[PDB]
Amino acid sequence: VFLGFLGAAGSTMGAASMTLTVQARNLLSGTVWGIKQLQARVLAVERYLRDQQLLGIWGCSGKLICCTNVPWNSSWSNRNLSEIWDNMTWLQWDKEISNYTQIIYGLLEESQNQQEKNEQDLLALD
Amino acid sequence: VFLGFLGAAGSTMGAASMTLTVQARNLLSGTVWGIKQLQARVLAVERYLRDQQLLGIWGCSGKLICCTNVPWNSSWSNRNLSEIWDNMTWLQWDKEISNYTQIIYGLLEESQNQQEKNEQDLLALD
Amino acid sequence: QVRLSQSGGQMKKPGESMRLSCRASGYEFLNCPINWIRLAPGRRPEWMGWLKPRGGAVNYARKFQGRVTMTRDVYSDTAFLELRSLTSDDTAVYFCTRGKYCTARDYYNWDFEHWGRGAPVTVSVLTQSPATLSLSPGETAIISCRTSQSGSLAWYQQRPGQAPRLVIYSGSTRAAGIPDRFSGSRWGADYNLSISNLESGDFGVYYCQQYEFFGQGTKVQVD
Amino acid sequence: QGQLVQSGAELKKPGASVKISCKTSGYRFNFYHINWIRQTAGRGPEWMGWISPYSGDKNLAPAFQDRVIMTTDTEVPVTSFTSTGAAYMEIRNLKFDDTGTYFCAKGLLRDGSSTWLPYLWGQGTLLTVSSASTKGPSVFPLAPSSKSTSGGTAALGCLVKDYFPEPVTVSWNSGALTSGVHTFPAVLQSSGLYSLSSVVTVPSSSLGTQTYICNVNHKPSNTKVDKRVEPKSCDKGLEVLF
Amino acid sequence: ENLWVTVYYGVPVWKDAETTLFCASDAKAYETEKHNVWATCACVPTDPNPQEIHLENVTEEFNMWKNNMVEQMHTDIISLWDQSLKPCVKLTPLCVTLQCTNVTNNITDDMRGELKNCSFNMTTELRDKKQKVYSLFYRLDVVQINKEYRLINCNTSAITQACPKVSFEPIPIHYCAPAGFAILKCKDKKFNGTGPCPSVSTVQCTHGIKPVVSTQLLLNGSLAEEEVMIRSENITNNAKNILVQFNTPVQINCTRPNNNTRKSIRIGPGQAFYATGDIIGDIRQAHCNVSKATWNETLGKVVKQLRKHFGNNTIIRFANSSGGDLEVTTHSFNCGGEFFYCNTSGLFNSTWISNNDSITLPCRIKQIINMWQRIGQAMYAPPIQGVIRCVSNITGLILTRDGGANNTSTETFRPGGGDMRDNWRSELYKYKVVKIEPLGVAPTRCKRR
Amino acid sequence: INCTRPNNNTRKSIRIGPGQAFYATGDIIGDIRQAHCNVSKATWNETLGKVV
Ligand SMILES: *[C@@H]1O[C@H](CO)[C@@H](O[C@@H]2O[C@H](CO)[C@@H](O[C@@H]3O[C@H](CO[C@H]4O[C@H](CO[C@H]5O[C@H](CO)[C@@H](O)[C@H](O)[C@@H]5O)[C@@H](O)[C@H](O[C@H]5O[C@H](CO)[C@@H](O)[C@H](O)[C@@H]5O)[C@@H]4O)[C@@H](O)[C@H](O[C@H]4O[C@H](CO)[C@@H](O)[C@H](O)[C@@H]4O)[C@@H]3O)[C@H](O)[C@H]2NC(C)=O)[C@H](O)[C@H]1NC(C)=O
Ligand SMILES: *[C@@H]1O[C@H](CO)[C@@H](O[C@@H]2O[C@H](CO)[C@@H](O[C@@H]3O[C@H](CO[C@H]4O[C@H](CO)[C@@H](O)[C@H](O)[C@@H]4O)[C@@H](O)[C@H](O[C@H]4O[C@H](CO)[C@@H](O)[C@H](O)[C@@H]4O)[C@@H]3O)[C@H](O)[C@H]2NC(C)=O)[C@H](O)[C@H]1NC(C)=O
Ligand SMILES: *[C@@H]1O[C@H](CO)[C@@H](O[C@@H]2O[C@H](CO)[C@@H](O[C@@H]3O[C@H](CO[C@H]4O[C@H](CO)[C@@H](O)[C@H](O)[C@@H]4O)[C@@H](O)[C@H](O[C@H]4O[C@H](CO)[C@@H](O)[C@H](O)[C@@H]4O)[C@@H]3O)[C@H](O)[C@H]2NC(C)=O)[C@H](O)[C@H]1NC(C)=O
Ligand SMILES: *[C@@H]1O[C@H](CO)[C@@H](O[C@@H]2O[C@H](CO)[C@@H](O[C@@H]3O[C@H](CO[C@H]4O[C@H](CO)[C@@H](O)[C@H](O)[C@@H]4O)[C@@H](O)[C@H](O[C@H]4O[C@H](CO)[C@@H](O)[C@H](O)[C@@H]4O)[C@@H]3O)[C@H](O)[C@H]2NC(C)=O)[C@H](O)[C@H]1NC(C)=O
Ligand SMILES: *[C@@H]1O[C@H](CO)[C@@H](O[C@@H]2O[C@H](CO)[C@@H](O[C@@H]3O[C@H](CO[C@H]4O[C@H](CO)[C@@H](O)[C@H](O)[C@@H]4O)[C@@H](O)[C@H](O[C@H]4O[C@H](CO)[C@@H](O)[C@H](O)[C@@H]4O)[C@@H]3O)[C@H](O)[C@H]2NC(C)=O)[C@H](O)[C@H]1NC(C)=O
Ligand SMILES: *[C@@H]1O[C@H](CO)[C@@H](O[C@@H]2O[C@H](CO)[C@@H](O[C@@H]3O[C@H](CO[C@H]4O[C@H](CO)[C@@H](O)[C@H](O)[C@@H]4O)[C@@H](O)[C@H](O)[C@@H]3O)[C@H](O)[C@H]2NC(C)=O)[C@H](O)[C@H]1NC(C)=O
Ligand SMILES: *[C@@H]1O[C@H](CO)[C@@H](O[C@@H]2O[C@H](CO)[C@@H](O[C@@H]3O[C@H](CO)[C@@H](O)[C@H](O)[C@@H]3O)[C@H](O)[C@H]2NC(C)=O)[C@H](O)[C@H]1NC(C)=O
Ligand SMILES: *[C@@H]1O[C@H](CO)[C@@H](O[C@@H]2O[C@H](CO)[C@@H](O)[C@H](O)[C@H]2NC(C)=O)[C@H](O)[C@H]1NC(C)=O
Ligand SMILES: *[C@@H]1O[C@H](CO)[C@@H](O[C@@H]2O[C@H](CO)[C@@H](O)[C@H](O)[C@H]2NC(C)=O)[C@H](O)[C@H]1NC(C)=O
Ligand SMILES: *[C@@H]1O[C@H](CO)[C@@H](O)[C@H](O)[C@H]1NC(C)=O
Ligand SMILES: *[C@@H]1O[C@H](CO)[C@@H](O)[C@H](O)[C@H]1NC(C)=O
Ligand SMILES: *[C@@H]1O[C@H](CO)[C@@H](O)[C@H](O)[C@H]1NC(C)=O
Ligand SMILES: *[C@@H]1O[C@H](CO)[C@@H](O)[C@H](O)[C@H]1NC(C)=O
Ligand SMILES: *[C@@H]1O[C@H](CO)[C@@H](O)[C@H](O)[C@H]1NC(C)=O
Ligand SMILES: *[C@@H]1O[C@H](CO)[C@@H](O)[C@H](O)[C@H]1NC(C)=O
Ligand SMILES: *[C@@H]1O[C@H](CO)[C@@H](O)[C@H](O)[C@H]1NC(C)=O
Ligand SMILES: *[C@@H]1O[C@H](CO)[C@@H](O)[C@H](O)[C@H]1NC(C)=O
Ligand SMILES: *[C@@H]1O[C@H](CO)[C@@H](O)[C@H](O)[C@H]1NC(C)=O
Ligand SMILES: *[C@@H]1O[C@H](CO)[C@@H](O)[C@H](O)[C@H]1NC(C)=O
Ligand SMILES: *[C@@H]1O[C@H](CO)[C@@H](O)[C@H](O)[C@H]1NC(C)=O
Ligand SMILES: *[C@@H]1O[C@H](CO)[C@@H](O)[C@H](O)[C@H]1NC(C)=O
Repeated sequence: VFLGFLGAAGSTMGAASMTLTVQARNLLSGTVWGIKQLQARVLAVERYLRDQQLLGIWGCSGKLICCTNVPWNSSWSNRNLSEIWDNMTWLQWDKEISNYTQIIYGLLEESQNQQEKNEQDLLALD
Repeated sequence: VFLGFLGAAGSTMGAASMTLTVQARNLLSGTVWGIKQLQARVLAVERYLRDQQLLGIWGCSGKLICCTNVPWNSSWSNRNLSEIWDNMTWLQWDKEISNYTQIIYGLLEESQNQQEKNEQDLLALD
Repeated sequence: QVRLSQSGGQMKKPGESMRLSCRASGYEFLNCPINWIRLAPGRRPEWMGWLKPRGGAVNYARKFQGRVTMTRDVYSDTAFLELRSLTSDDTAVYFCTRGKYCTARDYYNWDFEHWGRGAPVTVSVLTQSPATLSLSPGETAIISCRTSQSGSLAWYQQRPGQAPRLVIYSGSTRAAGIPDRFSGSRWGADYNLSISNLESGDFGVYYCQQYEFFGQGTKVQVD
Repeated sequence: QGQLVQSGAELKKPGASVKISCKTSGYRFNFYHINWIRQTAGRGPEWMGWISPYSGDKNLAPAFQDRVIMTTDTEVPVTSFTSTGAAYMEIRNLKFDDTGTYFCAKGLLRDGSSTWLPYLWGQGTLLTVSSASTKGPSVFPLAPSSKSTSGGTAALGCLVKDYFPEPVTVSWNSGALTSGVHTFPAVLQSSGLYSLSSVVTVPSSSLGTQTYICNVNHKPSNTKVDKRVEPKSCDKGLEVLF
Repeated sequence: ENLWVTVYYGVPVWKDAETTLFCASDAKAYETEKHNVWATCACVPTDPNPQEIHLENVTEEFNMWKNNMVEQMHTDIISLWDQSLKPCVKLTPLCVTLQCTNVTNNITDDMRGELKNCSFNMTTELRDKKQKVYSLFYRLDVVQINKEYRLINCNTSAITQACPKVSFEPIPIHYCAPAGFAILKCKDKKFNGTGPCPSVSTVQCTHGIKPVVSTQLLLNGSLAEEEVMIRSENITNNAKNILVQFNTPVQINCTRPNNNTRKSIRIGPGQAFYATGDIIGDIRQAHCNVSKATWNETLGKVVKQLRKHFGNNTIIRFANSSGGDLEVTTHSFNCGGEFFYCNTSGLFNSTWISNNDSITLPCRIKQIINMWQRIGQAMYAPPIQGVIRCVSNITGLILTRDGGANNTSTETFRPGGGDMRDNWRSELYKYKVVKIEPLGVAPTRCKRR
Repeated sequence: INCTRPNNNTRKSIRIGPGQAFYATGDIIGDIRQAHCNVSKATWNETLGKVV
């Protein structure tokens, strides 16, 4: 089944995790009044490289999905495994986690690939 | 400790190697007089993709740090391991190596991933 | 600053016609409509009409259709009104008003935050209670207004001999310069304005308003 | 994390039908199933069936396969993630063993192996199937009595005598006086009529400062009684305080 | 048992925002050429096979009165008008004294002239000898001064003549969003235009919306579904306009029975003014026809929808405009290059209680206009040769309600307008712009060693 | 420093149409005075003595 772009918006997060390769595909898409689209598609590629930079400096690089060594803080809406992927949409989840997105981002770019890669540099010399 | 953007500029290279994820984060940052900033953030993203292209064609791709199979030529300011990371700043080091940066770049983009990946092409078929 | 400068009052005879002007300043005249409202002593305020300076669009109350003519001069930012076939019923103080919310994007006409000085012209629902309220300084006055339609309700204060001042809008939101002593509440169709710690300035007559409709008024006097 | 309110208790004669509603609010009505579970005093807890508001698919128990109809209204959006809806059920061919409490329950999850599992429940609607006709209650005022002489407390109330069938709701001053109100369950007399009592413990100093009006409501007979409990007591142990 | 964060890229997560929209206007419209008509010059061709993805289970809230696409389209059309009038001939030395007289005709005294036969001086190609030429202007274009007249816009702003190469023909323009954004579309048959929408779909480019600039009567718009629609930001507020959308279009015919001549007088070197020559035929005035039966059924279908908001058993009376400028009191529009201002007193003259020909309307014509309440730029519409005939669709109205009622159960509605943004709100009510945020974190039993 | 223009002036809006308008200076209401600037003697002394 292929619901299309933004297809599984009202479905659970577990169900919407199957449509990751659909919203990612149509995210980049390949005299005045003609500069209207130029400045827009320039901000479009700046927004794309912005997200790609965040996805790269973290422990992912490989897009779509990646795991991390970060303990899930109970204060970030303490929910259960079966209460998130089978009872909540991505919009409803982002509405709750909007307070802690920047904190987690800081715990992802700094605490991980800056201490993990240096650890590998210490593990790869021997 | 987080000295901030350009924090460890006067610190040793070994100490400044801990602040790699700080200068990399703030490197991209997300009628006339309005095109003044447009042409600037366009050169900003061209400078970013330029460095990312050099970082990609080499044996790195994964940013921050990466190792290479290139012997350190003594003519490139023959210093010791403890005389570089514990007695020299990055500005002072780049001032000396400015003559050989382009040579090393040539020995990194050509000699490595062009002969190494083809070697893997011969090693991955069996 | 937004300032509405009105021409003075006048004495007319029955059968004649009258003309009033109101020059707006301090804002973009085209952004939002100017209104004309008549207030007769001891009578429910009557909204006469509005004009959008952009295009000169107008809207007249039923009572006045065929008698009133509203125009404007965009260059001098001046709004003009004419009223024909004057009868004794027309004796009143005529005001030009402008709403509080008035930007380029949109507006809200009926929160009358800006009022002209008024023009006294002599020619010769919303249930508000109580009619009068005699209280001492320090007490609390509770004025009530019953609606049947609901929607952003406002409370205005008129001091003896001064133009009414916007006190509350949206039933519970204070205007600029209104202290905490003034507070609004709502229960179903009922609206209550509560004024705590009465003082000399608070005394006057208060009106509830829902769009163009006004209450009969409540006179709060010092005893 | 919502709220389910059902209709009032009704009295139905055997052979007729009855439609019990269940209005929901505080969540998306279409994202969870609506189970209907009953409970009688002879067969214990019994699951009747469920219905999914999105499609309209239903799954009834074989025992209620040929006499229960489940219907659901459309969702009325309130916010982007919460809403208000209403589900109904119509049980026909009523018998004597159908007397009990009927509950409506919200589903547990949206996907998985326990999507329809009853999680959030209602308050329940008592259904009585009897031939005996509806009889109105007889409210009698209960005279205040002395509870503590040194404490200065008393207790007054109302007496709902001879009513059928259950239940009867009693409030005080249109729901203004709620503290200290103790409503006791009714008694099953030999005739088959019920009778309960309500009593509120109040200080003795309150006489001309509070009006005591007990509001007895009996919807099956469509009758409401507002009794003015006289504050003047007759207990000799309380008259000393007055 | 302990959950672990996992980054997901490409999740259906969007938020309401405002961005820079670009255009789209098919591929056959670009073949219309004629030295870039209206706007389509460097516009992106519309995708031959557009895709509209119906977002199942999705209920999204729209707000036609707080939508930014309307303001963007308005400023876009304004900038379009300026860029279209920048390289045209400026009529700076045209405010000379006009010795005008009546047009050659034969009475009565109630014909009030309307057309004036003005004689005046003009600068030729050389900067020496002048030029005694005559033209024919409308009364709305001239004004006497103390018979000697002058152009009505002398002591207001400058004036530029519209170039005869370009056209003011409204062509469908698709507004599209750049990468990372999307346009939500409400696809319910009864969306009265505010609040949650049950059936929401996503699109990249909207349908062809023709920028028809008109007042009072919405021309060439989108028909409503089933029952006619009534939209208002605040119904109890009589100061907010009431946009009415029709289901069945009302056939209107407007004609200019004055097939005219274009005199090409030369204000050299280079520039050339197009005056109005003599009229071939009879002296007739422009007019508009509205089918009596169609207007009756449309009005009777609208009044039945008006009673659903102002009480079931009420009287709805229709009256025409109360007064003001000509652009508000009359049906202002463009047809064939000419700017008509028609009398809409025969359409809004009725009184509906709780329970075979054409209606002709007198239309005036103005050449010097100042639309969008703009001061600084006055455009002279060049005369158009031949009888102009146009058939359009009345697909909606812009009404205003009379206030200070209190007493009485009747409500009176009058034609309004002025703000041209309302003309765009009648087509952008079912669209809204959202930004995609594909970065979403979520806990699951995943880690490394 | 305090600078004043003791010549509160009138703006005549003469019209060089069509469109343009020149703002000339009308009559002066009051006394014919010239603009001037004050500098506190003590402050100027301490500042100069601190600079030298
Ligand atoms: C497009 O069409 C759609 C239809 O699809 C449409 O949406 C409905 O619009 C109609 C109007 O025609 C609505 O019906 C009205 O609702 C008005 C608003 O109700 C809100 O406000 C109530 C008051 O809140 C204040 O007061 C309480 C108590 O003091 C206070 O606590 C709060 O803080 C708040 O300050 C509020 O109580 C009401 O809440 C009840 O209702 C919702 C359902 O609407 C319900 O789900 C809740 O559980 C709660 O029970 C709601 O939040 C409203 O004022 C009005 O009632 C007044 O007027 C009628 C007479 O007309 C009187 O009978 C009455 O006494 C009131 O004075 C009426 O009920 C409806 O709300 C809309 N639906 C939705 C989902 O929003 C659009 O309007 C159409 N648009 C256009 C342009 O035509
Ligand atoms: C809109 O939101 C609604 C919810 O309100 C969604 O509808 C539910 O969708 C889920 C899927 O996530 C449903 O659950 C599955 O029901 C299937 C029913 O199967 C029959 O019907 C299909 C379709 O006609 C047939 O092709 C199949 O042949 C069957 O005849 C079951 O097969 C499922 O159980 C099986 O799969 C699950 C795992 O998926 C296992 O756990 C089970 O053990 C079993 O192997 C499952 O029960 C549900 O039926 C839908 N609701 C309704 C009312 O039907 C929509 O998905 C949502 N919209 C979008 C676009 O997602
Ligand atoms: C709008 O108003 C303008 C004036 O402001 C008009 O333009 C004028 O129209 C009149 C017609 O009524 C013109 O008068 C005609 O001029 C002709 C030009 O001929 C020239 O050459 C001959 C030699 O061959 C000279 O003798 C003559 O003086 C000219 O220099 C004449 O030939 C015409 O004469 C003919 O008609 C008359 C009519 O009575 C007969 O009596 C004659 O015998 C002969 O047949 C006539 O005199 C005038 O020239 C126009 N002026 C300009 C500047 O164009 C419009 O007519 C008016 N429009 C409307 C609709 O009212
Ligand atoms: C609206 O007003 C305009 C005003 O310009 C009128 O346009 C003129 O109309 C007349 C009449 O139709 C045209 O005169 C016609 O001229 C034809 C020859 O023209 C060519 O040749 C000459 C040289 O001889 C060139 O100068 C010219 O440029 C052309 O190349 C004749 O052949 C015509 O006669 C034929 O047609 C008529 C019907 O039209 C028949 O009755 C005849 O028997 C014959 O078959 C005719 O005389 C004139 O050319 C038009 N001018 C312009 C600029 O277009 C419109 O007619 C008028 N319309 C209405 C509905 O009122
Ligand atoms: C600097 O120079 C400017 C030159 O313009 C002076 O501005 C003028 O000052 C005079 C004096 O204050 C003003 O005259 C005042 O007119 C008021 C009425 O004006 C309104 O009503 C008329 C119609 O009657 C309208 O045409 C007009 O537009 C206004 O809407 C009177 O009420 C004033 O009298 C009151 O104030 C004076 C003190 O100012 C008292 O002595 C009186 O007793 C009375 O209380 C007054 O006559 C004039 O309007 C000003 N013109 C402009 C354009 O502003 C400055 O005053 C001057 N300043 C200094 C410091 O020199
Ligand atoms: C320059 O072009 C302008 C167009 O933009 C012209 O402005 C308009 O001119 C008309 C007259 O042709 C005015 O309409 C009249 O207004 C008067 C107002 O009377 C009152 O004011 C005068 C002057 O102060 C005073 O003498 C009287 O006693 C009154 O106190 C009405 O009485 C008339 O009936 C008529 O409506 C417009 O108001 C005016 N402005 C606008 C925005 O339309 C202007 O006239 C042109 N210049 C010249 C020199 O004619
Ligand atoms: C050319 O001009 C003449 C002269 O004005 C026009 O004649 C006029 O025609 C009108 C219309 O019929 C006459 O008005 C009449 O007034 C009387 C008054 O009692 C009324 O009873 C009639 O019903 C009519 O309304 C007017 O008297 C008449 N003038 C003259 C001098 O005869 C004529 O119509 C114009 N056109 C043509 C082609 O002649
Ligand atoms: C506008 O003009 C058209 C064209 O003349 C009219 O349509 C005609 O209507 C009559 C009567 O129904 C028919 O006999 C013709 O066959 C129609 N012709 C065409 C081309 O459609 C239309 O009725 C007019 N409408 C108004 C309001 O005047
Ligand atoms: C500039 O003007 C201000 C205002 O008149 C002067 O400040 C005043 O100074 C006197 C003397 O110290 C005080 O009594 C006033 O209270 C001050 N007023 C204010 C508003 O500050 C200031 O001295 C002047 N300076 C010069 C150089 O002329
Ligand atoms: C977890 O949340 C708590 C409370 O919000 C906070 O004290 C703690 O710092 C959070 N953990 C991290 C790693 O930020
Ligand atoms: C489940 O939720 C509860 C309540 O917030 C919490 O105590 C528990 O840690 C959660 N468990 C999991 C596995 O998320
Ligand atoms: C967001 O943070 C604010 C500030 O502490 C708080 O009021 C709010 O409850 C938080 N929301 C969520 C969803 O955590
Ligand atoms: C290293 O540098 C020395 C001296 O400059 C030179 O002889 C040698 O060829 C260089 N080798 C490499 C690999 O750069
Ligand atoms: C120090 O540098 C010299 C000269 O190149 C070399 O002989 C020696 O091996 C280096 N020692 C270390 C510890 O790097
Ligand atoms: C750079 O190269 C030039 C040219 O050979 C030389 O003069 C200079 O010493 C070199 N500098 C360094 C730091 O190697
Ligand atoms: C007018 O519209 C505003 C904006 O949605 C709303 O808050 C208000 O309740 C509306 N008024 C009425 C009377 O519906
Ligand atoms: C036309 O001629 C008549 C008669 O001299 C005159 O009164 C009128 O002003 C002229 N102009 C118009 C437009 O009627
Ligand atoms: C221009 O107008 C004047 C008006 O004084 C007139 O004398 C003259 O003949 C006209 N024509 C030319 C070419 O000057
Ligand atoms: C409206 O019609 C009336 C006659 O009923 C007329 O006096 C007025 O000029 C007309 N107004 C407009 C704007 O056409
Ligand atoms: C429009 O028509 C009406 C009715 O015939 C008339 O009273 C009014 O004066 C006309 N308006 C104009 C501007 O001609
Ligand atoms: C306008 O209405 C006519 C009459 O039915 C129709 O033929 C034509 O297609 C319509 N134009 C549109 C919808 O653009």
